[PDB]
Amino acid sequence: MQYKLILCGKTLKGETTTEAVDAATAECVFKQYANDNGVDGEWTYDDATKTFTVTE
Amino acid sequence: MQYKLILCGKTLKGETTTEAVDAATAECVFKQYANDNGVDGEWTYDDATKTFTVTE
Ligand SMILES: *SCC1=CC(C)(C)N(O)C1(C)C
Ligand SMILES: *SCC1=CC(C)(C)N(O)C1(C)C
Ligand SMILES: *SCC1=CC(C)(C)N(O)C1(C)C
Repeated sequence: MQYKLILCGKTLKGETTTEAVDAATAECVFKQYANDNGVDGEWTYDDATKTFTVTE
Repeated sequence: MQYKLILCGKTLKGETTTEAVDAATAECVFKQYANDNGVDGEWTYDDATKTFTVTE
């Protein structure tokens, strides 16, 4: 059988902040910013640093 | 409160193939190839396409 290996890396596209009353509201704002820009992706949220990442 | 959003992308750094009796052998082979090339990362496997990915 033939098997394939893809080697992949991660790259930084961008960084932004926003003011929101809570993390849930910030997530909806950021999902809009990232997804009206058409790119559904993988989300993380770290509450200690109030930071979301999206990998799209 | 201030929230941050880091936007990430994916990069294709390489691709190889190998011939093997089964997926478990292919994985060992590919891990050797990765380790020889100082590629360290997270592994996935998609049986439908017989493709491993390693993301660094
Ligand atoms: S390069 C990362 C990657 C590999 C594959 C499984 C083909 N993918 O769908 C993505 C883009 C996640
Ligand atoms: S944006 C790609 C990326 C994700 C994370 C794991 C947060 N990183 O440290 C980098 C900047 C490599
Ligand atoms: S030999 C391929 C392999 C590597 C490691 C991650 C140590 N494994 O558990 C297997 C045997 C799948």
